[PDB]
Amino acid sequence: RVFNPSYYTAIAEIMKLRSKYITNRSIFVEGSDMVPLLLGLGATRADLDALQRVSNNLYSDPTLPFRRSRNGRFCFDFSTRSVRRLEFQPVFDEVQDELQLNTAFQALLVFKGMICHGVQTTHRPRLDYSSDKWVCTLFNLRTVTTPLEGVHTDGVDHTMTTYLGSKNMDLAANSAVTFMHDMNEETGAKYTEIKPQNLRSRVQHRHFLDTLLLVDTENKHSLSPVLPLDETKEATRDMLIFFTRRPVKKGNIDSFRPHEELPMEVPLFL
Amino acid sequence: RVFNPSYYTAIAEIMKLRSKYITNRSIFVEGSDMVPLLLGLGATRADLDALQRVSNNLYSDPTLPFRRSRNGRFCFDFSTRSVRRLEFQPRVFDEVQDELQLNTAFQALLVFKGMICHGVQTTHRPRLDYSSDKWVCTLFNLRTVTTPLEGVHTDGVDHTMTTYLGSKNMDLAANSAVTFMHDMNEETGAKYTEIKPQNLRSRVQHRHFLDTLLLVDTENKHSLSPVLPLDETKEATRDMLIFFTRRPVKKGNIDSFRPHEELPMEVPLF
Amino acid sequence: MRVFNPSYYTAIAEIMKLRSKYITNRSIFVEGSDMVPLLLGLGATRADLDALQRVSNNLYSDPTLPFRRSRNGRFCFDFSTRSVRRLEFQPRVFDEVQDELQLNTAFQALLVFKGMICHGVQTTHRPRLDYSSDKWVCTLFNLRTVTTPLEGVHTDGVDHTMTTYLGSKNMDLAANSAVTFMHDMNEETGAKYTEIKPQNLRSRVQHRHFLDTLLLVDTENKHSLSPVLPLDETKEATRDMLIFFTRRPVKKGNIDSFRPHEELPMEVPLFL
Amino acid sequence: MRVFNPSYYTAIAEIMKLRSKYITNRSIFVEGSDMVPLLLGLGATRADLDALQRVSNNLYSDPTLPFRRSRNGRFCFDFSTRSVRRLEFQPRVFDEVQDELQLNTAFQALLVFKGMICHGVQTTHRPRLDYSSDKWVCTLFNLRTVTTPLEGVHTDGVDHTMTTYLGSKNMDLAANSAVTFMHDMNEETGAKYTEIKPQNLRSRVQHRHFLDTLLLVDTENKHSLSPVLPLDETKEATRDMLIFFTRRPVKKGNIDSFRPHEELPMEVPLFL
Ligand SMILES: [Fe+3]
Ligand SMILES: [Fe+3]
Ligand SMILES: [Fe+3]
Ligand SMILES: [Fe+3]
Repeated sequence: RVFNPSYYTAIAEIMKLRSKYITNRSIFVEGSDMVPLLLGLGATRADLDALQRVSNNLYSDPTLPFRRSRNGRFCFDFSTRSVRRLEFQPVFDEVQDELQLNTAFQALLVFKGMICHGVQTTHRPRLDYSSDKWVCTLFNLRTVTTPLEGVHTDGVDHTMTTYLGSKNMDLAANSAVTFMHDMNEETGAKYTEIKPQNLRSRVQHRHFLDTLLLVDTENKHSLSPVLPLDETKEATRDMLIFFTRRPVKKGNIDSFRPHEELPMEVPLFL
Repeated sequence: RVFNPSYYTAIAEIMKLRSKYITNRSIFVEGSDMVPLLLGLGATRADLDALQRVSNNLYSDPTLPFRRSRNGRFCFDFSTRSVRRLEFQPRVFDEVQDELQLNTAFQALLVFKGMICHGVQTTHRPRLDYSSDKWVCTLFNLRTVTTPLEGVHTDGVDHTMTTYLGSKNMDLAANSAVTFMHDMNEETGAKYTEIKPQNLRSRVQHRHFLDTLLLVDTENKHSLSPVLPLDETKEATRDMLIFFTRRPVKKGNIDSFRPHEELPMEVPLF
Repeated sequence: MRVFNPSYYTAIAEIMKLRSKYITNRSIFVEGSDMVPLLLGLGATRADLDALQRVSNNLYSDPTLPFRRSRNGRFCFDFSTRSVRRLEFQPRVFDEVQDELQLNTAFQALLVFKGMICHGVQTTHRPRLDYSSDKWVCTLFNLRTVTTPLEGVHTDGVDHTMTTYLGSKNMDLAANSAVTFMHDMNEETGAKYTEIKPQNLRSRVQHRHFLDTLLLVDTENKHSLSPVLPLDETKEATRDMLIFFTRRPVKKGNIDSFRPHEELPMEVPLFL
Repeated sequence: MRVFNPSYYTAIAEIMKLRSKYITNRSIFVEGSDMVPLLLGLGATRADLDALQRVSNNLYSDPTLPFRRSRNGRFCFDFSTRSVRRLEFQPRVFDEVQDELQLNTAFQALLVFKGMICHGVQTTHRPRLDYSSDKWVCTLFNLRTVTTPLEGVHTDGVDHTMTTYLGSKNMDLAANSAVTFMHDMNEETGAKYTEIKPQNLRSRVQHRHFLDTLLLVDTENKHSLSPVLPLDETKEATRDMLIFFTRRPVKKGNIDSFRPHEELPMEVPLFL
């Protein structure tokens, strides 16, 4: 694949998306536009298919009936030019090989690393920007609405949310909508309080692989509730949420030990 | 030029923008991305330069001292597959002159618009004739003057394009000459004191030469905030090309499609 | 709806590049791997590209001619209507090109491809032809040759010749089997391909893969073809080609008929 | 910052298409108009592309051959460092390639282009060379030939040979002036180009325009070059080339020196 022209054609297109990220500090990419990029990176058509089913095997906690999830820590390592699964750092809800060995999921990680690489952003004082590594915390999350966070940043450098599917979800333009604000919006606000003068744009995932990427230090955001289409049945929404930041600055530090039982490491560049 | 590869490469890119227009019902294209498109269509570098000066020769009416403008009516004719200057329809001293309409970057902008809007299915205004193979494009070259209002609306047409040519002493704060895009449920006539954030789709702000917003006028509402002066002691100006494109009035005042006898102009669309 | 498809214009852009190379070099060879995305961009379906590898199985067989099976048809590149159309037979005829070929969208893309390139290219004018016309005659042969256990250096007497490879059977590729040589105008008309002078050789080409395509200016190059050589000498070897002979009509001052075909009609736009 | 430039990756994507054609055909010929955007995409500046047409004016000149002016240098494709570097001279010498050429970003792009294509291409292994190595020796000649009012069919003894045209003066072209013929392995070593057999001819090319480039697998082709012909017979004719001879090191079972050049250091990445 290091010799495959479609690989480099895909990188060219991703470099164009990266220029737009630089300029706007966020991008929304339609899932139909992500598919050829991910294929070019090495995703198989069977793994794109399997991506739409992996959310069925997320962990169910009875103390959290409105969400099912798995999560894992990855490292974008720009010395080795690769991304690898890291050991658990504070367990039955770890991301499994089913997701992390999926080549389309791996393509998504490569996609994000390629875009965020080299992009100058606001530096959070608690983080170490002289490092050559990033920590990416990935959540595979199914939310469940049975018949509320306000405006915020996630405390990282780059956030990516990729839609995998949903069930009984209304697309009524107020359902699971991500609002994007400039920094002058009040970090507490709900929708009764958000000011139009501070709203940049409004996005809604609806189709497989719809992807939103945002500079978390330079936007604030909020996400409206999932609305059920058939109000009598449950609605679910399946997402991959990637939280990527530089390591914690030393004088609680991040462990960069690879995972022992669930190892994984894909090249970033070929 | 019908033989020039860069012409078809430009069309291919325009067709990608056209797909995004179909999906989102508007597009914003940065000036740096417009330039190679206009070149591929036939714009010379000298005419791109001259486009930044043509707004100095606009008509000045003492009746309105905050606007200097010229205007002209054009026809996108899809049976002759060309666009032509139409005669004046209500002597008149603020007609667009050859300085603009024979400029090849201006001509490229007309071709750009026609190619994107061609074939795009939209909401039909009852007072207009959508079985026609001709469109009326009313073009204003407009300099606004802020020497030391309209509210949320549609323009009454099918497609509106606003392209930035330049400005002087313009503040680039997040509220200076910003175009707000609203869904249809925003109240017509509302000013920014009452626009609801639930109904705000996007906001854009022209900033650089050839920044271009294109929108389906029957399926968005919009508003344009005032130009703010950087140095508050001096006047601020903003130079735009505003294209108002619609099907002709249904006959059942008719539009005249007689060509301009004194200022003819006709460029192929293809 | 292809008129709005970005890949249509991307294909045209690449075809315009090939056209510039044709103007410069007076011939071009395009590998089939490079032709496939161009034809797709023009409207060829992958089913029709597949079916193009079978149409040569239905060519006409005459006992008069045991080493060749063939069908042919006359087409018109009409640059007033900006389309290409099937013309009537011009001399009971049983070896006419059929809808199986001429309605194949990959074959149609091949015609559009050629018209797009040759359009506007200034060439040497044959005195017997009329270059004021807006119409070209394209005589197309679908030809299977058979070698079982010929012509020298020549021109075809037209303006542009295109030869596109569809397939073969038991053909030895490593040898100089079915090699097209092109020569400058000082090569001896009629010379056998073994006797051609290297000093007069302008190009050497060999179709080997599906949709390998040679296009040449027939008035400014001479050419010659070497025999098909069988890989296994004990068996027959076959080679399937589309051969497009395109020229301006004969000058009034026998004429070409431009009547469209009444029973096998066909017309597609050159530009969408 | 070119590592973030989309046109860099677009160039590479086209280079990899050429590489597949090279694998299939065991040679490729790239017209200069097609090379220019590739070299630009790799990092060639347009000023350096202009200056490449002048560097052959400063080649070394010796009375032993009044028909040849040249400079040369050894480079190493190092696929462990993923870089190409200038190596020290290995046999007092005054015809060394200078910084004028080797720091030219278009020349550097030509080196990158070659390593990118040849990398990983499986070829016939010369017994005298070491194909377990991760380094290649590239001997580059910048060469101006002079014709004023020899070698036959051969191999160069390397793995891959590239010839890029920089310019010419008073060169005839209608004739077979400075035509490169390629032959299969059954053509007779030492044959004069006038006496090669068409049945063993695998291609014929002729550099004509700035950056026309021929790459060939030297172990699986033979080749020959015809003399430069002057357009005006009463004047001298010149032809300016870059000739890249690339091979695996000599098997240690004279050894190639991989010490870097100390007066004329140069090292550029093959991949950004
Ligand atoms: Fe958040
Ligand atoms: Fe308006
Ligand atoms: Fe012939
Ligand atoms: Fe040689």
